[PDB]
Amino acid sequence: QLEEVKQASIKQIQDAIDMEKSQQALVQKRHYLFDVQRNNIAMALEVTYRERLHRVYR
Amino acid sequence: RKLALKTIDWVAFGEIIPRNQKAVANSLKSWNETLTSRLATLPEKPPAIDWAYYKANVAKAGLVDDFEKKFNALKVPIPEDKYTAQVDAEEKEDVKSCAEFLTQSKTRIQEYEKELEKMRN
Repeated sequence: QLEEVKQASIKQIQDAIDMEKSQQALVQKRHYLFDVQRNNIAMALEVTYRERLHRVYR
Repeated sequence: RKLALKTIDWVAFGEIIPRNQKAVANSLKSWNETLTSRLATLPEKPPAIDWAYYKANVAKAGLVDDFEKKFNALKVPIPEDKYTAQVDAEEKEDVKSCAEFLTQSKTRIQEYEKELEKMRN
């Protein structure tokens, strides 16, 4: 009697927990990525201006 | 422009699966770190010229002076964009990320919680 009830409880809260945790991640990671993606761009640009002043002046 | 302040949770970063980009993320991180190391170094300012010194001293002269005003006057564009669909290829995929999958995923989550209530009876 006792077994099947406890098996369903375990599986039930599991699919809950995992689904909300999976959800929380996809937002945050991607907000993540957006940080970086702009960054990786914009970085090289300033620099190129920067070094270019070097290069041409020399 | 200056620096962009985006903080990157690298944990979350690679993981993504909009599947045309998960591979890209793994590469893009490292592509980043190449760019990251590069910029972080580059010396911020180059020097400029003692025009007066060379003004005297270059005697195919007026060259330094011509150059002086013209160099002090000569200005510079700032390097183009390519790929900034990211700002947008974000937020819409973000609605997929968050809201669309979120809400559905919470809808799932609740049924198990309600049913763990039931299983508490």
